Amino acid sequence: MANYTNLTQGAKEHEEAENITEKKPTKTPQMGTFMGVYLPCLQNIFGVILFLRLTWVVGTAGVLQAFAIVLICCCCTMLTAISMSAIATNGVVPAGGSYFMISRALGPEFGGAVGLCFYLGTTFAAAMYILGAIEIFLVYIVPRAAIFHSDDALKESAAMLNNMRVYGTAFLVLMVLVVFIGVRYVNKFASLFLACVIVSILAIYAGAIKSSFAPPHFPVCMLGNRTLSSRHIDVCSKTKEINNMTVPSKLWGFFCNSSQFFNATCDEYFVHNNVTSIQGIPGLASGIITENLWSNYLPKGEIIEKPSAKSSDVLGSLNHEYVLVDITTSFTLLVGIFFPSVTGIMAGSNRSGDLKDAQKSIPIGTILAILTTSFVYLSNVVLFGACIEGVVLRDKFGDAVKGNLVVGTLSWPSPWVIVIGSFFSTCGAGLQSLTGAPRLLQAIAKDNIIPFLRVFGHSKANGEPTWALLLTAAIAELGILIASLDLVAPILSMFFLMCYLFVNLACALQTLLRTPNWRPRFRYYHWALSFMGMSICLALMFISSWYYAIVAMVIAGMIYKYIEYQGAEKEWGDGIRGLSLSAARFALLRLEEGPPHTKNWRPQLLVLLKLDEDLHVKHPRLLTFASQLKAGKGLTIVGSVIVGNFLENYGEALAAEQTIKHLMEAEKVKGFCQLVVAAKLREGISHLIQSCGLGGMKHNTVVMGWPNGWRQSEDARAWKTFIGTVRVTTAAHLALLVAKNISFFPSNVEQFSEGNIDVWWIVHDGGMLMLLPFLLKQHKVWRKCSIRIFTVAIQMKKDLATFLYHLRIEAEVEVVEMHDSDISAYTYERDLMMEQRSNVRRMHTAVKLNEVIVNKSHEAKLVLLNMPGPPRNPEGDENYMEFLEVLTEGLERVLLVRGGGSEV
Amino acid sequence: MANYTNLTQGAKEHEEAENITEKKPTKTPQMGTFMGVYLPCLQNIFGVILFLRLTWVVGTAGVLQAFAIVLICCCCTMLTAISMSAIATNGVVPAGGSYFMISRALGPEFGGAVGLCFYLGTTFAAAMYILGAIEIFLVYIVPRAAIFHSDDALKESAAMLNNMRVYGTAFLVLMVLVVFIGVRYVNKFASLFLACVIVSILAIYAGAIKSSFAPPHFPVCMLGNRTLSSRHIDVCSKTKEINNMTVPSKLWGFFCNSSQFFNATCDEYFVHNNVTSIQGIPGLASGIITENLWSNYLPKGEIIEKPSAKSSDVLGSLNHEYVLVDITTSFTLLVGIFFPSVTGIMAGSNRSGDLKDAQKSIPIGTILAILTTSFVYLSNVVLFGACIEGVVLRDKFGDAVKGNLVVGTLSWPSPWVIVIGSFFSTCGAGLQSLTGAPRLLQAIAKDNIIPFLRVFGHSKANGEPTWALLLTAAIAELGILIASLDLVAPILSMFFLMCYLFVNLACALQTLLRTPNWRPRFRYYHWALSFMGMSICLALMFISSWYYAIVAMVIAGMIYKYIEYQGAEKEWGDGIRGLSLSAARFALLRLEEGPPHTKNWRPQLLVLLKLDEDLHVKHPRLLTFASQLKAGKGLTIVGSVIVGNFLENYGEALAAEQTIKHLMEAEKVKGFCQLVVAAKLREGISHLIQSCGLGGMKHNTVVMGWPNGWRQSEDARAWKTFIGTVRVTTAAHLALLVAKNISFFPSNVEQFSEGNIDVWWIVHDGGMLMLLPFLLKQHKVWRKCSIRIFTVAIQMKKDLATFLYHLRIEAEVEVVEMHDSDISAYTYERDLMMEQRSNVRRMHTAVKLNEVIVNKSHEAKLVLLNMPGPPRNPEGDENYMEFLEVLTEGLERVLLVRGGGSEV
Ligand SMILES: *[C@@H]1O[C@H](CO)[C@@H](O[C@@H]2O[C@H](CO)[C@@H](O[C@@H]3O[C@H](CO)[C@@H](O)[C@H](O)[C@@H]3O)[C@H](O)[C@H]2NC(C)=O)[C@H](O)[C@H]1NC(C)=O
Ligand SMILES: *[C@@H]1O[C@H](CO)[C@@H](O[C@@H]2O[C@H](CO)[C@@H](O[C@@H]3O[C@H](CO)[C@@H](O)[C@H](O)[C@@H]3O)[C@H](O)[C@H]2NC(C)=O)[C@H](O)[C@H]1NC(C)=O
Ligand SMILES: *[C@@H]1O[C@H](CO)[C@@H](O)[C@H](O)[C@H]1NC(C)=O
Ligand SMILES: *[C@@H]1O[C@H](CO)[C@@H](O)[C@H](O)[C@H]1NC(C)=O
Repeated sequence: MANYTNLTQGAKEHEEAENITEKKPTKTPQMGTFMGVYLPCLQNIFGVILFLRLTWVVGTAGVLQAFAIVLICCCCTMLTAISMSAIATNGVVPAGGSYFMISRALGPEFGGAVGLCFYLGTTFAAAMYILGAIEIFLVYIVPRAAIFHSDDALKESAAMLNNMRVYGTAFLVLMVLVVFIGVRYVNKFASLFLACVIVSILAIYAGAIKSSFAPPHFPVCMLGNRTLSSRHIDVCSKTKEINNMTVPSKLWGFFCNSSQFFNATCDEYFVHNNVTSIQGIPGLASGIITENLWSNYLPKGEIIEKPSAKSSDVLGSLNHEYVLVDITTSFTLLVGIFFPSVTGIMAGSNRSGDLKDAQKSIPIGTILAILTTSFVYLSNVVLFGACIEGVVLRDKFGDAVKGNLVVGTLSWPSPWVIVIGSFFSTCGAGLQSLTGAPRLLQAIAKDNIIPFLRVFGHSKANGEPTWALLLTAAIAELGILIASLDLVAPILSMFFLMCYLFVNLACALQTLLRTPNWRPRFRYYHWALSFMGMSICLALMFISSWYYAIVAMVIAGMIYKYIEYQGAEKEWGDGIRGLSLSAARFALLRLEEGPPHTKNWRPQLLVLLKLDEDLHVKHPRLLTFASQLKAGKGLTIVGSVIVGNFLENYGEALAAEQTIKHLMEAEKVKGFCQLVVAAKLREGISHLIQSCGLGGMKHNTVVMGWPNGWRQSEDARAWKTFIGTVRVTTAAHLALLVAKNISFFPSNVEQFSEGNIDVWWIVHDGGMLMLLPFLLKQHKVWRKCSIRIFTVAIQMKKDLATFLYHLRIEAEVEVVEMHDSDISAYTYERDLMMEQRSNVRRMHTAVKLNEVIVNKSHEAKLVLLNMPGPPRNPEGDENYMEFLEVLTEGLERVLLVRGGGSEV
Repeated sequence: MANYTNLTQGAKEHEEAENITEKKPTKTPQMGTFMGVYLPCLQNIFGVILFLRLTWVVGTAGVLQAFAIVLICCCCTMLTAISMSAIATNGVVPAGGSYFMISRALGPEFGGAVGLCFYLGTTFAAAMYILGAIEIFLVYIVPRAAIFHSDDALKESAAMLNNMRVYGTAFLVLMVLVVFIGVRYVNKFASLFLACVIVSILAIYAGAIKSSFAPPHFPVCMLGNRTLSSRHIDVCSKTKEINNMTVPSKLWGFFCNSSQFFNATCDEYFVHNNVTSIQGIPGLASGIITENLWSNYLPKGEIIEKPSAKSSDVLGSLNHEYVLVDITTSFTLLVGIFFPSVTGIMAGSNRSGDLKDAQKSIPIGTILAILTTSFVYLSNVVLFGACIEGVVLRDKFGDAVKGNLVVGTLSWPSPWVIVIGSFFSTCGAGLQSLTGAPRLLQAIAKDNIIPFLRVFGHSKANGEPTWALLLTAAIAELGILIASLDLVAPILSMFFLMCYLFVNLACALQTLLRTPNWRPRFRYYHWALSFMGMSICLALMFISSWYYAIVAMVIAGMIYKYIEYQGAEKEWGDGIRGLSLSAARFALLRLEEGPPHTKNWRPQLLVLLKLDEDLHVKHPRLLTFASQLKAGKGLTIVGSVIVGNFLENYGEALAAEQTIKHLMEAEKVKGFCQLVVAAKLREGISHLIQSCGLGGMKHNTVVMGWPNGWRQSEDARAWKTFIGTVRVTTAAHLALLVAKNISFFPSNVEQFSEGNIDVWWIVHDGGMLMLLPFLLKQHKVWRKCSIRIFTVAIQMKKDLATFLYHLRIEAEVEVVEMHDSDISAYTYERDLMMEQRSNVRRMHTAVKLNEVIVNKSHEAKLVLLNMPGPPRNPEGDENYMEFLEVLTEGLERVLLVRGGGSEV
């Protein structure tokens, strides 16, 4: 015993859940995977197409191409089920419908785009289902009752369209009144609607099976190879004997105007050929499948011809009774006419609030429902191919079979069971889609995702959409005005296809780009599956209509970008400013949840500009050289400290910030400026070195200016601060670039005709040292210079040579033998590193280093040079600075470099 | 006297310019707008289509639809000229070709996408132009010389294709050898090629004019309304009298097999109708334009019928001599066949290195060239409509006119002038495109934008592309294998259309999004123009072929995203990490060049977390409340200071940073963490408050915890620091949120059943105070509470009421009259503000504020409360803290708020 429903859950349920945040009522509706996602998805996938148009599709396509159609459609919907299940497992499943899951998983932008595309899909589905109920009622149930009587022969077809427009509008107003007053009854009878569907399908299968031994007696009159309609004919014989008199039969009256055979003038085809009774449903074992295994695709108005029976060759006798192809078919038309029979998988998660284990019921339930419906469709394709005549199939309005539903002829009890089950099922699906479209519309309105839809957020006392439903009815009316399933189906399919394409693309993107909170806990979901689904039914969209597809893509893109703009203006306060703000924040967040290191090391600079007492940059060359080093790409944070109290220097801080920004723009530096007003310059710099940049956009190198004239100045703070900064950089594990004689560094406008960047590779930290000159040579200033590596001190050397080879930029390496004592400070530091994982000697060896370095590189344009670490005791800081100063004595332009990190 | 060229400038020139950075040789090639951009664009727009296919297009389309075609094509190319001129004016114009301008203006990603799409365009253009030269040579000049002789009747069509494949491949190998050896000769004779084009067009116009009084004698034999071919017939008469004997004419031999009229069996149409000589070129004043003003669009193999002459009605006599429609035409086919006649506008800026005033010559020159060619095409459409028979036009191979070029019949001297001018012009355009395609390819390779194309960067001694040209020849070969202009033209047009679509879309985007360095200094460029162009010829792309267009879009999208990925990996060092890094940097940069303020104010928080001596967050509730306030969206920077020396606390800093990150993730705070190891907690906080965040992603509110137990602690630093931070926030012009009793703030899991957020709006800073509660109520925790504004102190009040109404969230405002003395500290501060633009009294009035505030709001869940500024003298800091403490004495949870900024 159960009272379940297949409808959706809109804002009313999501709100109930959110309020229930802070139960016995909830526990009772809890439903297992079967009755919670299998049956809702099954009842919503089985639409009207399977009946009113599957026989026609099989016939006009040939079992092979019909199999291809059903398989392609089922493939898009299955890959979308896998992607939607990936969405279902990821994170908590909201209590609302599938829209809320998709929204909370893909962000409001995709949520709103998918919501509106799926909503237009559902409205045009209410239109197609009402058209189908009207077509079944009007063509098969009560043909006599029509608003417009059949007039002449040319207009009779138009009269049917008018009959459908008027009847469909009346029926749509009825369905809207029903959903508005008494949707509870729809919930109550969803089970009866599913019963009708399943009884109908079992009747189809029972008929197909019974058709093996005892097939039914539905014969078709056929004149030669020209199929005749049997709506008015009684006997498939030229002369109908009456009262022992061979009076001519009515068909004579329909091909000959005498009607008394008194020297009757019968047309050509009638006199030559013969009328025959062809069994319309041969046995399943009869083997007709071999006959109808091939496409027909006859254009509009062509007579339907069985290519089996005999025939004369005369032509010209065009007649009304000849059953005609009612639409110019094609493959791309058949896929569109058939696709709205696989839509409805989002209904699998339309009942997610009333579930027990959502992430477990929804994926399995949805995929099993799609497997069931795909098997039903792919099996019925073959059964129709192998049980129905290849001519009764192409009859799209049950002509030639006395006006019975084509699939109806295959049933155990009678075609009536199917002709009524399809009518009740199709009106039930119409009611379902007139409840599912406005609930989704009020959920998109209540989310305030899109502003102008705010009017439709208004709900009834019970939380029913009063003003969303009216718009849904208006759009369904616009649909019904095209009173033909064959023309509404491409539009419906295009909207649902856009919904499925976005659901597959958002998943593929969020899996590739490592979007935060994208944890698809599914045992079989791989982004290639969602991508293959997106591709399959992008192709499906375009195949069915290349102009409708572009219109849908542009509509969805505009809704998406407009939702993004409104979200920006909502959270940041401005439209485009806030849009870029959100882009930056989202990129940085995505940047956080990832491996901290990078497979390659690239210097992201923090230029430490020193501000004089006039608050002017004491070294613009720092910026010039930073621009040359980064070449306008990458991250360059220009930091500077203003000594003083912040409470009274805010104006100065703003002025100096504008100054530094103008200087950066003048030196073609693309980057950011940050000023810290600090009480102590050393502490200000120690805070800039470790705090610049938003998390994930940190620097990794600190570019400093050498403290020129340290000995001359009486104050010892200037030289002692540089060492303090060096220690801070080393402790923070950042690279260090101490530029010396920076006043002589070349400007952005001048160039070097010829020169040598003399990188000195010493025992360790070879990665940064080698990488620098090439980044410099990539700039126009240092473009025309050569590179010479004067190595002083096996496996690492070989690795370096290989890395240079990969670099592909010409560089010559020379190894100069040096006494260990001369390089003692280096070897000492290296030993300290290996174990981790004097002054007179240091100076007397630094002068040897001077001898070699000047003798080899005196005339270089830029001498890179590895650094030794600062002393452990801060007492030998003077000795350390003297060591550096002598080590660099006599060189024109030195870039002291210290790795101090895992640089690769 | 001048020796100019119309070719492009590749890497060789761009490199020369860059080297010349640091002249007499350059000055001599300087060329004015006319000979620099007008004539190159004019010589490259006038292709083969105008001749070999314009007459056919006019005929098979009708002057009206042909006018529509030419106008739509010219409209896309004109809007693209406007967008390309906007690119040309913006910034310095590089010396290379149009590729370099487009690259430096739209970034390397669009540069490479446009480069490759335009390159495939140019290669398939070399294929079409070689096919055209072969078709002209083979069909009109020397029909007798063909590799394959006519095969039967129907096959003869296939034989022509083989004749074209073999001749075209031979000609393509010739053109490749010519461009490889002696491109200088191509530069020398570009002027002769332009001469041929212009002489040909003036000959067309002179013929059209001469056709007013004296039209030429090109008659056409027509049998009834069936046009006959005249390649073999001599007299348009059934019987050709020979030697005074009325012997039957050859056409008798082509419709009757007797050939001697001895009881000849002539077919039906021949015996009934009559052969007539219809003047093929009636006068311009004859008025035939009224006849050919309508489309024909006859499908393949249909006989071309003049709907003017008399005719019998018998049918069946299918014959070889009946001129047939050679391709199943349609509008969408004609637009594709005609579009490669408007392409070539990027050649306007193919000579930008040798210009005087680039930003002035290129826009005017290009637009004038497009106006000239559009006028020539739109004028020739009408002239062909009004001068050529409506049957000679639909003849696509000069049949029925004795095998002469259709447009050739309209010329002053003879059709020979045009038939040779078109051949020389088309081989010249083939040479041009086999020099323009490989130059562009080596420029895309040398830029190292795309890695795998690196092989093609290899150049000859002079800087000619040795290995790019071979690939261009291979792709042109693949094109020639489809030996028909009518089938190569859609592919060429699709590639060039993709190039133009990207050139229009990049401009529209960079204008809307305010991309840095996008200064379009043009007097008429508006992004709506570029957008309209993008839309027009996106429609053109899809119209011509919906599957080729998707293939082109996907190819261009993949090249674009792959270039973006390679740039990320190049500059940042990682692929996806670096990709997000570049996205963030670009967003922040774009964010810098904009108005600093925002039309709306939204709190971007800096949570100041206090770290205890155990290095644990002393107040997680700060984070919880920050999460509730921002609701997971926006910017939240969690800053904290570790007291100590950074040189030895790096490990602790990393540990505490991980701790704070885990806490943030536990409290659902999405944001970033920054630790500053400082010598003094107060100075560390003063540096965090002013330095957090990358420029443009700054905070604007500082969220602090109240210094609980300030009086109990003997140390006065704890209470004095809070005031110092308040002063720093106020001076920095940031908002301030002092949370008091923060240990009692509700957690993210619990909720409030019912409660009142009692915002106290006091004299000023009403914007932040009102905005806060609504952001709080937007969270599930504070969702179920109400809001009560207890205003204490006209126009501003009305503005506040209106703002509350806009907010749309229910709130009740109560104004309580209070004595000015009680609010003295507030009124005093307000007066200080108005002028800019005791303690016993303060305490005795704070207790009155206590009386009122507790009597009204004692049981509130959260009391917001405006703050007075800190005292000017730092001596009264104890009095200020006592004032605050009493003012908040007895309230459960207080959020002291201070605006101190231009909050709106
Ligand atoms: C149903 O019967 C009609 C009556 O003959 C068929 O019409 C004619 O069918 C032939 C195929 O048998 C069509 O092609 C013809 O083929 C012969 C084979 O040699 C060829 O000699 C003819 O020139 C022609 O190509 C023919 O077009 C068609 N119509 C006429 C006016 O003859 C009809 O095809 C039959 N239906 C099916 C499905 O076969
Ligand atoms: C060139 O001459 C031929 C020879 O008659 C034309 O063929 C026939 O042209 C008529 C139009 O006059 C086509 O339509 C017919 O119209 C009459 C008008 O009453 C109608 O009674 C017929 O039933 C038919 O609809 C006809 O299809 C066409 N072919 C045959 C076999 O008759 C041809 O149209 C002429 N070309 C042009 C451009 O007019
Ligand atoms: C029509 O029927 C007669 C006798 O039943 C038969 O002889 C004739 O061949 C038939 N014609 C065709 C086209 O089958
Ligand atoms: C053919 O020509 C004869 C005499 O010139 C004329 O009488 C007849 O009407 C013509 N037939 C047609 C169809 O014009």
